[PDB]
Amino acid sequence: TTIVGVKFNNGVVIAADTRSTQGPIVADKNCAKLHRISPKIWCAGAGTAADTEAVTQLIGSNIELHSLYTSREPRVVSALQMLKQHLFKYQGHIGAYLIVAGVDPTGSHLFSIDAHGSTDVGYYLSLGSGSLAAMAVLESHWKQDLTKEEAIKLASDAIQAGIWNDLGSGSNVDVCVMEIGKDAEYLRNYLTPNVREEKQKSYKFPRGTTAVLKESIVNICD
Amino acid sequence: GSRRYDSRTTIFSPEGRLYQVEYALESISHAGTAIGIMASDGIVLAAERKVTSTLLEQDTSTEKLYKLNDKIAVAVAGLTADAEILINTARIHAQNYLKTYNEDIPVEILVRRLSDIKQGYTQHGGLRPFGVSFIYAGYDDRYGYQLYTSNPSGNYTGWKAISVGANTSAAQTLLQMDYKDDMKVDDAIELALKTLSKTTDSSALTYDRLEFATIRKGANDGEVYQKIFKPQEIKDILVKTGIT
Amino acid sequence: TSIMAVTFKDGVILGADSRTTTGAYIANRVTDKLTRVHDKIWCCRSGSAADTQAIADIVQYHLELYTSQYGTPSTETAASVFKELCYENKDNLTAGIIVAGYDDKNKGEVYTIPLGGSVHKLPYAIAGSGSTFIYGYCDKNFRENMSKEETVDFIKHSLSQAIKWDGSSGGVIRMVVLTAAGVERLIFYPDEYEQL
Amino acid sequence: NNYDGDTVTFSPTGRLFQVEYALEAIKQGSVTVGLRSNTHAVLVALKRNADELSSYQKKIIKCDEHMGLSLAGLAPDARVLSNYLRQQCNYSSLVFNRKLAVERAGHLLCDKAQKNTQSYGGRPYGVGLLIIGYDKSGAHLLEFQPSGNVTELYGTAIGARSQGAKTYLERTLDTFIKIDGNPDELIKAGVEAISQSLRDESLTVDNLSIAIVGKDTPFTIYDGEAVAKYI
Amino acid sequence: MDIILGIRVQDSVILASSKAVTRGISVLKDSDDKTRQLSPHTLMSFAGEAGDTVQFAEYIQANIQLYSIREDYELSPQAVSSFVRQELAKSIRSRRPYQVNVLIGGYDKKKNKPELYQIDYLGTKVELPYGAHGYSGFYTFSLLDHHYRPDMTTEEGLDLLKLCVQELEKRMPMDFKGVIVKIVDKDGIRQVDDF
Amino acid sequence: SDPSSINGGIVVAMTGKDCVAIACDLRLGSQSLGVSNKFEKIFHYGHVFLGITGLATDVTTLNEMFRYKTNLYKLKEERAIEPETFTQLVSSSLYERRFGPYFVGPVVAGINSKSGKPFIAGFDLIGCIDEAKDFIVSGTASDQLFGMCESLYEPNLEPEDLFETISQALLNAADRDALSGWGAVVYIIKKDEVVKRYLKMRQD
Amino acid sequence: MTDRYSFSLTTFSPSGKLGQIDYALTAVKQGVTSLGIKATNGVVIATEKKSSSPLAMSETLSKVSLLTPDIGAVYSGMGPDYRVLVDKSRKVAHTSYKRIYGEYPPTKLLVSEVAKIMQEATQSGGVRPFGVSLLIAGHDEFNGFSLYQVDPSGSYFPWKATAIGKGSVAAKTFLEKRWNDELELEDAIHIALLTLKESVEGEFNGDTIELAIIGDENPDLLGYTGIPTDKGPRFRKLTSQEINDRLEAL
Amino acid sequence: TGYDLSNSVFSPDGRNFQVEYAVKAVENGTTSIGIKCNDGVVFAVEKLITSKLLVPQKNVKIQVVDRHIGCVYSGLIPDGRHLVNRGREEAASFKKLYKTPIPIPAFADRLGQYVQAHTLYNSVRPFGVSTIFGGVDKNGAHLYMLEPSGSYWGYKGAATGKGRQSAKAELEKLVDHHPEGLSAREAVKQAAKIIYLAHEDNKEKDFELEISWCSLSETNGLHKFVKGDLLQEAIDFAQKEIN
Amino acid sequence: GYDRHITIFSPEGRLYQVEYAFKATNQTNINSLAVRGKDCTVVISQKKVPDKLLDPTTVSYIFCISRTIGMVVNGPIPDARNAALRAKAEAAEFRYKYGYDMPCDVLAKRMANLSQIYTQRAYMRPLGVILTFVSVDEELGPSIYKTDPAGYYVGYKATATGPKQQEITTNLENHFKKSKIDHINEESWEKVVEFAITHMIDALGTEFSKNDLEVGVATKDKFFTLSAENIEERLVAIAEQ
Ligand SMILES: [Cl-]
Ligand SMILES: [Mg+2]
Ligand SMILES: [Mg+2]
Ligand SMILES: [Mg+2]
Ligand SMILES: [Mg+2]
Ligand SMILES: [Mg+2]
Repeated sequence: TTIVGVKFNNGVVIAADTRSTQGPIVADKNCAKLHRISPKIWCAGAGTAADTEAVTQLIGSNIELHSLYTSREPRVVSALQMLKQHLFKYQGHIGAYLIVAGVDPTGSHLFSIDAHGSTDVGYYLSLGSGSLAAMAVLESHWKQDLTKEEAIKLASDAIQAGIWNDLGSGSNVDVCVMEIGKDAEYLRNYLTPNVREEKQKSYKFPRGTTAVLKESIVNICD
Repeated sequence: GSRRYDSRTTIFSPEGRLYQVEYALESISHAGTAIGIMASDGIVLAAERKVTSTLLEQDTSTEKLYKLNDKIAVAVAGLTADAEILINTARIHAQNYLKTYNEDIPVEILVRRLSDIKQGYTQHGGLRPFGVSFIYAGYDDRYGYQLYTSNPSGNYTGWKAISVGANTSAAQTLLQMDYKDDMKVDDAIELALKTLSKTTDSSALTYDRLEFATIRKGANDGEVYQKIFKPQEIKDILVKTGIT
Repeated sequence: TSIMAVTFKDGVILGADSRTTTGAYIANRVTDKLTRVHDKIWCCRSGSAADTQAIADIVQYHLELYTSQYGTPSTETAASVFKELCYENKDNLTAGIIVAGYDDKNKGEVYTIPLGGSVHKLPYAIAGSGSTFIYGYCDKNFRENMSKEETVDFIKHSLSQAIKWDGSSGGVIRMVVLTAAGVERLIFYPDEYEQL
Repeated sequence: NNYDGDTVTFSPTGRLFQVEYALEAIKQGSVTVGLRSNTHAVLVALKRNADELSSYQKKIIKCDEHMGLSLAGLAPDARVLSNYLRQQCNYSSLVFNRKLAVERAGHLLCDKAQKNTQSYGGRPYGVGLLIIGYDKSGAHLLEFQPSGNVTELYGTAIGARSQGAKTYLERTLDTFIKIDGNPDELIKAGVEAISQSLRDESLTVDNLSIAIVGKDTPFTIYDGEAVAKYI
Repeated sequence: MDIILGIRVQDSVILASSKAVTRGISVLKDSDDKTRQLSPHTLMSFAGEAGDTVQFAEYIQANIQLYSIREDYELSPQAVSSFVRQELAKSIRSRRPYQVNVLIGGYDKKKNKPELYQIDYLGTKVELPYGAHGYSGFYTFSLLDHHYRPDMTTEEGLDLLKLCVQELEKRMPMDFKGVIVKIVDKDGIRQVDDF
Repeated sequence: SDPSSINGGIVVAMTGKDCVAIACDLRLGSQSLGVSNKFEKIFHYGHVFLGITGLATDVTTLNEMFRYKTNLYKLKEERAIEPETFTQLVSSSLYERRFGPYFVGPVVAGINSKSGKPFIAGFDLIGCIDEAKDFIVSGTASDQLFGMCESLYEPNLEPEDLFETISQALLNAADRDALSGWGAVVYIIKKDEVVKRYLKMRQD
Repeated sequence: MTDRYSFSLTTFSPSGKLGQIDYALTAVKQGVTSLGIKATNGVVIATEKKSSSPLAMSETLSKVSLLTPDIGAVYSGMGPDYRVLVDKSRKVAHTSYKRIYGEYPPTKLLVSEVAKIMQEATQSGGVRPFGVSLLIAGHDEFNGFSLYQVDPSGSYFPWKATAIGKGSVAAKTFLEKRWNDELELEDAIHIALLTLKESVEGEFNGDTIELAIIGDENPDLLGYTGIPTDKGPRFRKLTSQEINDRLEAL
Repeated sequence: TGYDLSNSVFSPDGRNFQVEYAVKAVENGTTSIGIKCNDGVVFAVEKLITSKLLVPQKNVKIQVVDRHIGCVYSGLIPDGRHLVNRGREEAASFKKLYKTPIPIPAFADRLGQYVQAHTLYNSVRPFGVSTIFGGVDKNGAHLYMLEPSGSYWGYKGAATGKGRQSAKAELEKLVDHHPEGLSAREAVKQAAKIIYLAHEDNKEKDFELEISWCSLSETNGLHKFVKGDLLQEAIDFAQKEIN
Repeated sequence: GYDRHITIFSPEGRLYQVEYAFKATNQTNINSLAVRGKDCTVVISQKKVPDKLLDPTTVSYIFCISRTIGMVVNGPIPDARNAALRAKAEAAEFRYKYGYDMPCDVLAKRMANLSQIYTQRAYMRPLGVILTFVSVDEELGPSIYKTDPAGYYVGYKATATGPKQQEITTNLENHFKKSKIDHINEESWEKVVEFAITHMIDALGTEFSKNDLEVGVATKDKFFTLSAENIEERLVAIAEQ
């Protein structure tokens, strides 16, 4: 994974690549690393895949119940506090490395969380194996007072750095824009710069190529 | 302390009866009648819904007849909420057996365990018993078709034909009169409906005040099918036997 | 990390660099290691980021509940709560914390709590990996009852040297001034402090 | 009446009837006397039998080398409380290498009895105790009541007709308090004290029980032919 | 422990189990019966860790016998094998797992068929025409792959089994002191005394 | 003593035009020793098919567990579980054993009976859902299956063509793995008919 | 100390009645009227907002509550009991369903869980039954729209239309005359407002009436875009203004 | 009725009769007082000499909590000891976590919450004591009186027991005659006088006087018992005033 | 009739223990009042110190729950302090768990839920108290939320509690009928305090010295109580108009 978060004028934008690996093997070429905690709070996750998904769902579930209990829109700091305390409790064994962002009645926010439970604050952040490629771009092109379209460009450029330069990252760029006063817009496969070229040959076999010993109808009805 | 307010639900009367069990049975005697009849080629379950309102949704409704697994069903008489607690336990128990032995649970084993749970609430814990009597209808490859009943005491018995709830005394006399051993399912369907029709506290027996189910081997070859009757199917079977 | 807290005439000032690392990679170059556990009781954090954050959060909770019942806690009390957490969980913690606060009765006070969870009340305290390089300098230059401007310069020059030699330290020099007047945040950038 | 079902209920005048009924069990118990000088402390107890074929219920129990008590009322409750004292004395020795002060022994019994008078399900202890001991502040005598009330005294008595001995000791106060360095005389005073509580029966050899602790005397009990000296 | 074999033929299941109990450099016994009758038509052989083997076997035996008395009925070989598998599958994630490998030979009276189940200590169950646990399989499986036919008689199965024991007695490093052979069929369980 | 490669085995699933295919080998071994050539790794609960590779005891246990859970689902819901819902149930169940996991590589395959959409999914031993348009692979020859599928596969194959592609994917992958093979089964699944075919393959 | 009440407080009387359940239903009878009507393309649930004081802000007290995005609840009886039941109902929809299947429970099953909670207050040690009847309206893909009543006993029944509380007897009779199986959602809202006016005495406007629907998905109420399969909550609370608009064409 | 048979039950008035019954047990007890002074507090109590056989000075009733707080009570003596034992546990845990010795208001609420908890359930009995207590902390002197209900307030002077009304009247005169403040040594003398004056309501048995005090100047902020010369001086002052 | 001793239903569906806990509320014979300004929320309560031996500074029924939340109680002080300690603990835990200050209405709901439990669970009695929570919430603004022994709670434009609550309530109702708004249209909290005391004087028909009253004021980011001299300053301002 490469994941980033970038603050702008009236909100925050996060982005991620879509590669999932098992050692040197690409397990999933188009996996979703952007997670919805609440409608306007979203999480980018690197690390152990099942962990980032599960911890994001649990806190998301509890955030929904909290929102219903308090008759209030959930705050990013609540998701941040709940995630960090859960991760700290498990002493790093839950390998979730998260960039938490969103808008709430208090304003727009951007945080990162380490698997051991420490948190950061910043205008631009990157996590994952491709974070050094991403951060190199962010440190080169970031400035104060970014517009929405500038921040999306910067964020996706930072993800691209990871896609091309980090073997842990690849395929596509997902983006989510959280602007104050508006609905969060999830941009699934915002960029797809890794489309497979046409194959040289069709490997469709002549029917009857495979030797068969038995046939039978399977009953799926009651 | 709190001793003052303890009803002592699990004690004997001077006559050696369990107060709470007796009073639970008294409660059940006001619940809608449910009848089970076991034929040689299947089982019938018939039950009367408790005084219906015209605005009640009849098709998406379940009050009397519940499915425990693919081979076993129950007819309920008493508090429905109490029955659902027990039904869920019974459903889980059936799956535990299937997971353990890779075979569907024999009917009696399921009936015994559910009856044992009821028994416990009469001997320890200081809680009120479940105000429920079940009619169990099911099939297994050991005894074939079986009818059982259990009541709040946790006592269970096997039957050829049986009723629970209201007017059991009159219902049993009628079943005892017209039942014979070589009976078929379709005959049993008729007997069940005829008995309810005569014992009912309502003016006339209609489709909207009934739940009906059969357990036949009337699938295709050596296997058992559970049929929980739809409203229209009860309307038809009520016409077919000339009750309406 | 390089962190320190220094008492002076009008109260106490806390100081810290802004570098967080994992090996030789700087995970955060603008970290805030100066943390509020109460209005005028703050701490400098060193060691594990996760541990020191978790501790500071618990302490802030304890002092908030203390204040609700018994009013403003003493700086000593805040240090005791830090100690209790650090001492009883010494096997599972990597936290070197300096506690600093301002009373009106007691004025400025500094307590340092090393790895084991012992407490040490001092006129000034230095801690973190970068502190090693300024023991000589700080001992030679510290005076009691310094002015605000003198104490700012002492911390600035000290952390400048700690940053210069310690690879784990760097970024900006943050400072928090605790006096009767209130709470003041100061920041000093590389272009100023590097050429001192 | 309506307020005596359990210990957790106060009566309208602020009484605890279960505690008072426990106090009543002590009054039915056989008389036992306690008295001390500045050097020694002495227990004297009248033992009770079921009939002429039975043994005489032992009234005196040793708690440590320097402490012990006598009982009146429910004997099993005295066994529970004496066992607790044995442990508390023992804890003090093992942990602090310190002989338990007779005063602390009293405070510990008070607090153990009290907890049984404020909670549901429990009952008060149905026994009264006279604790004697010699510690770092000299000789001591305590009176334990199962209400929780513990009282330090020069002398006292509990049980049936204890008022006779208690009056006697109140008269004899100035005499027996100065019986220093003389065990046999302090016992004689206690044996004369308990004699003021006798009716139709007199002190025999398998009837009388005496205990003594002091400056150069470990807590020791005398029964049988060893008390014949004092009749 | 060590050698346990099983062969399912037309009408019966035959179990052969080594007689040796060796500890260190001493053969402590040469007549050990590594089997328990779970029900009239179900037999279980076992091999593995010392102590664990018999403790597990007798524990299973007690449970099946309890079931038999409760229901006045004999569980099918399939049902028993599933119960045994689950007990081992529980065991493998316990604080101290049972290190016991079993073969279950039974005659299903409802189906009128012999059945042989191989279950290892992990709870890995398979139904087989012939089975073995431990190093025995490394010789017997290939031998049985060649000589076994599904329609063999009990006598043919015994001769096929003799061929296995002979091979093991020729190529195995350890002296396992022969085997006790038992047959499970429609009439129950009986022991061959002259093998 | 690597739990996922003691017994051996593979499973592969593919999508076609209004159909899905799921296939598995038949081997169960103990390291080098082949023990059973009848050990099927594909199960079904209603119309939802589940294939499981890895440690065989966990394969059996999880089948029994999901039969248990889908039976109770059907009794309470009064309908068969759909592939999307079942996929979530598998994920929840596996993550429940996060720090003491079942050593398995499950694969869900089936057609949603309401929408008619073909659905396949894969999981790691601890519940991470891996959804795919094209194919899912699992087992000790997963590298080989990845290579076979990635080259042989094309979208929108007809059921009879999809059978040839998935079979050739499995067979040639299995033959490059010592622990996979010893027979094979392929399931071709259409909206309301399922055909099961046993493949002839080399037995070494 | 500790809860010494480990015994049932609801027990069978000689006549067979469960006293505390009967008395709980009596509390429901005293409660303000609430009703539910099921249309072909939606469900409406409504109730009167009985204000305790004119200084009280009745907007801060919600009698109609969202349980899931597609399920809503209203009650008659004791407000506090209802409030904690909503808290528990919202949580159980997550713990016993969403955290397992990754989707919200169908109406009948959430109702079943709430009924269980209420049944346990009828049998467990040292508790009284809940003094409320619930009306739960909801939608799910495979069952469509549905409306359920949950009583203090834990019993639940599916309804085409019904009322509970103060003037339930008259309101049910009113609904029987007006309900048919072809009612459109707007027709059901109209009948709901008519039925409620009979039981309401004082002011009858959008500030004294609380009304919510289960209807079409509301993408504008979702709070985000980008996932085609997520289309928004079917539960919607009608505003004070939206009620008054319909009270003119009454 | 029957509302008075079980603790924690509200009567139709809104009263807990069992607590009111515990108050009757307190009214039956001996007199105890507390006087707040310039830089501290003074506690005194009446010890009825039931018999000649009671060892003088050796049945101590005033109790210390921590090193800076004194407690005295009237009613069921064992109940009072239970409350002090809890008070000592509360004070120890406060000092453990927060380092500083427990402030008096903080300590007052600890006892208050604990006593109030014994009015919440029918499985416990209310405390049969009113407790007068206090000491010196960082904010000066504090005197408190705590009742069976859990109710407590700060006091200039406090009294409870059989002679509470007599003692209260005498306390009110001191408050009126000394608006600027009473000194510690003066308050000790006054405490003796008031106990002797309050003894008129319990005059069958004669009594033994027991006094303690905490003062910033006189005892250095620590709780100490008044003994020897200072006690006899206070006794004599009291003896002169009754005649 | 044991249905009147514990919290189970009577034949008419009532909970007498809850009803009797409501009567315990007036046992102190103290009246409280709360109003909202533009920027603030003012709560005032009577202060009756009958005993001359009491330290008047320690007699209080207003509590600082958190930096932002204040709470006045109507009912006996032991139950009042029980509620206060729990409220403080709950508000502290909320901040630790969820990273932001507990809103006044959320704390009210939580305390109301706890109270509801005592009406359903037999071993726990209701607290004989009515709790009025006040703040200037960062989202909702000036807020008054009130809890009772039934577990009921609701937000208020303004409110009153005590024996003579009805007189104060109607007095406030009549003012808001006249003003046509939800609050006191005033800039400074000082004059909102003055309004509160003025309308309490009119409704109760009594005059107050500086020691007959108790005042809590909630502004943005802090709730505080007034000293006797702060109230005296406020009493002088009312008198000179
Ligand atoms: Cl809550
Ligand atoms: Mg750690
Ligand atoms: Mg550096
Ligand atoms: Mg191969
Ligand atoms: Mg090979
Ligand atoms: Mg209660």
